[PDB]
Amino acid sequence: PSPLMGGFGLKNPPPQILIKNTPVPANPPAEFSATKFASFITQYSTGQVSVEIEWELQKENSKRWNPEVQYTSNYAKSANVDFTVDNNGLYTEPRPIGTRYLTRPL
Amino acid sequence: DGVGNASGNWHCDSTWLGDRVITTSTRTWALPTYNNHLYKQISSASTGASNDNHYFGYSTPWGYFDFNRFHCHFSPRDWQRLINNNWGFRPKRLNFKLFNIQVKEVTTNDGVTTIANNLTSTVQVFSDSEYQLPYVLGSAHQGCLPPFPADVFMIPQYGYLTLNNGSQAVGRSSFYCLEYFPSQMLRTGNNFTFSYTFEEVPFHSSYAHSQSLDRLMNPLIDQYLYYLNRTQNQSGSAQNKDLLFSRGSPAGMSVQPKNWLPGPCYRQQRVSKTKTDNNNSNFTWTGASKYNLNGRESIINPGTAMASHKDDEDKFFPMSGVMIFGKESAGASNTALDNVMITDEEEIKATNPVATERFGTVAVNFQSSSTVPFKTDPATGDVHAMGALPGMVWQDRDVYLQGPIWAKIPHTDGHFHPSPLMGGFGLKNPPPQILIKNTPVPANPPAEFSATKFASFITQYSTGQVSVEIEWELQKENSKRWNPEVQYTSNYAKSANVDFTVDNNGLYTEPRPIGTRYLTRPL
Amino acid sequence: AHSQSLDRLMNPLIDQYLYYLNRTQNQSGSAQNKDLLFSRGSPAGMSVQPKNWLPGPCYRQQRVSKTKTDNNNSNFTWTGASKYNLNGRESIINPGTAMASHKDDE
Repeated sequence: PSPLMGGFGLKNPPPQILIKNTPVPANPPAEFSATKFASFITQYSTGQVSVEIEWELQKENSKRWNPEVQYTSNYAKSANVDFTVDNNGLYTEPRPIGTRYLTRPL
Repeated sequence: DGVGNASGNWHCDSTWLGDRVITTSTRTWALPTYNNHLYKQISSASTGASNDNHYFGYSTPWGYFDFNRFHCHFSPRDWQRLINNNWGFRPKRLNFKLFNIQVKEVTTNDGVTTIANNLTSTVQVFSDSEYQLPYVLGSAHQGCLPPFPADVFMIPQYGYLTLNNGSQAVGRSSFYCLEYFPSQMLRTGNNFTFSYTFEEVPFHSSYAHSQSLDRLMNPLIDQYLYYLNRTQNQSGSAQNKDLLFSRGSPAGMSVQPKNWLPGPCYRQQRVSKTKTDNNNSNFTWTGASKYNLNGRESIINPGTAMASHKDDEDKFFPMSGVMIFGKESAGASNTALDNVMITDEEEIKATNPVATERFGTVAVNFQSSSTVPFKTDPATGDVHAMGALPGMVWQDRDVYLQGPIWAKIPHTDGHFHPSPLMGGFGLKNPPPQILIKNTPVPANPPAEFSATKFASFITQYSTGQVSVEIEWELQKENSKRWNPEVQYTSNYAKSANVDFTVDNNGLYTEPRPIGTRYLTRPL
Repeated sequence: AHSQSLDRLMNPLIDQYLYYLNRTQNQSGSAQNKDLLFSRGSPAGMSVQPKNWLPGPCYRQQRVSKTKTDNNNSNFTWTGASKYNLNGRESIINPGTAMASHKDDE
């Protein structure tokens, strides 16, 4: 049961955190009406969210002699730096980065 | 506890223990200002009603909290879980909480409306724990917590009726100022709590009977009791009288001596759900069972707990003997049979008379032979209203997910079997009324003093959250029945919508009324 | 005494959620066709609202006027009276069930 998109398949994954604004009704009528409220005060909310994950690592223990393939930035004069913002303030990721760079015997 | 600190959380849940179920419901309410903070005297004098519809009473500026329907507490799934598995149930205790109060000021200028927060305004809340006020709960009124937890509801206005002589009052007509009570004043950081314990009420019966009352005998063994079978000769060649006695046998079960009687009856008029078979007249008032009280008539509606119809007669219902719930998109007046849901009391045919038929026949004369050469044939008459006789047994009306839970038993000298006729639990001390109103905030007073009472107020309403938690005691089935029971089930079929859900417009609907009597037990 | 009547125990401002059969004929009146029209329990018609309780038991008595001219010209204190049969001999109820002596203005 490993997900086909990649990642960790969990029987009990991190649960969903669900959030909503509590409805605030607008001015009710002077006389009672059993029809459910449809007029609400229009509002939104803003805030800060923090997520902290501890990850366990499994270190390489290789006896390989020659140097390994590593993920590296390209050294060259470029109009922009990779994984940065442009002059308009837009953060971009130039390429997808995988994980499989170190090697081990089969 | 402050402006920026919430005074409560959303508690909407249902916990099933072994013999208890605890249902919690939170809803969002809006309370307006009623009557411009005035107490008003209301009557029928301007209405010009009939003598039967005359009334006198008072309208208060207060609203009240109502959670006297079963769907305020049970989801349809929880109701199905209860009724498919329990032989009975009753309420044990409740907690009421009022929290997250927000008072809003409203100003309309040039047609545009501004709403602001009024951080220093209060709502007055009190519980009428000593039952010193007229109890208007238990009359099946609108304004309860909505069945769907996402719905926001308006709080209904409080008003009562007092003794009236037509549209006029009498000396013993009472007036109640609700400001003459101790109230808790709540600003936006305050909350209100209240606990209540139910009295020991009998379990409501979530079962039908597997036996009928006239079928309680062994069908294989005869009786040792005899009955008069013939008063004429059986041969028939002559037509002579006789006194022939037979033994109670399984061949004739209708004539066997028995130990008990069916419950009391008060006959209703029979109306067909197919309109072509009904008489071409109105007769909803002229042909209806009604009672006389102080000179004005009142429809029984629904009165004695009786079977709606016989076997193979589902097309008929008593004219005012059934609880009728309206579907959404049902008008207030003269709506259609398609827009209403008529309940059925088919499960209590085992012990209760059918609502549209007589209790039975009774002898009305003395039979005699010619001599006094005036022979008197025996004569019977139909018994249409039968009061309680010793040996009578009956079942009460069923409760429904959309129906009332309890009713206050009137404080009278006598009452017979004080179970409410709409169904539910009759309580001498029911859950008290929680009454709430916005404290009036006067507008700008004049520079010079005036003793005339204030009439200019700052227009405002309030909103908040209300939580009700009820613990219910369950009475589990202990059946030894072999074959499977009848259960309430969802229909498995491709349908445009799912039952007891919202539609594409967001409107929660309940397709049908659900009773309780699905499991069975022997009579 | 009671400050409320048994048929007047409702809130006079709020409607009911219970319906009753109001008409079995068409309301328009241009035709005289049958129908099944249901109305909601409302403060306008309080006599037809579903209710929870019933008035006490009754055993009707004969009505005598304190003004003797309005009474029938006969004795009828024994022939027209509510009485019960016990072992073949009749006994006047007197006073029997606890009921109101008269109506309003009577």
